[PDB]
Amino acid sequence: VNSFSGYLKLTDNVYIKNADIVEEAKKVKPTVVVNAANVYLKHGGGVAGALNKATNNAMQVESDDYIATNGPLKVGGSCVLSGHNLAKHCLHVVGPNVNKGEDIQLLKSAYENFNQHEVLLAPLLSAGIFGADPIHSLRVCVDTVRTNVYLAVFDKNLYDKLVSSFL
Ligand SMILES: CC[C@@H](Nc1ncnc2[nH]c3cc(F)ccc3c12)c1nccs1
Repeated sequence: VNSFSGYLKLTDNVYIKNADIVEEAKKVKPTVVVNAANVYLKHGGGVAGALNKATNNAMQVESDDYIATNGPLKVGGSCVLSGHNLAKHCLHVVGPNVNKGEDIQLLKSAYENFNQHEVLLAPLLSAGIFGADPIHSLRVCVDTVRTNVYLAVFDKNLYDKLVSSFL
């Protein structure tokens, strides 16, 4: 039993809700919140900009030190950093950005990072400003993640479309 509330169950391990991931993280304080990161950990907009703003820019400060030490992530890769006031940990995961021409096949590799964590609060990878089809992202999530994932979808209209079209 966990503290996530109001989710629709899609499969044995995947759950979904129309919610603002920032507000959801502040309420649940999950062990792991997933950020929709880029390779530079520049949290300017989308989910990343919102999560970073909620940390009063502490996420960005920590991220800049991480990059200065380690260099950029790979597309499809991840790193574990602090969750600040939102979660114990933040798993920064880089899905391919279609608006940069990146290979959508890397979306499966991106979701594989979730399997290293027993329970996660997450957005749909490569959705929103990353330009992929969210219906496809949900399909890849369900077919790749085996651990327990609670998906927050900000847009109510999109949430209803994801549920109604789910196979
Ligand atoms: C992963 C893509 C998804 N983004 C989000 N998902 C869950 N929670 C979110 N909170 C936010 C707060 C913000 F300021 C900006 C963006 C988001 C956001 C979207 N898919 C379609 C349209 S936006």
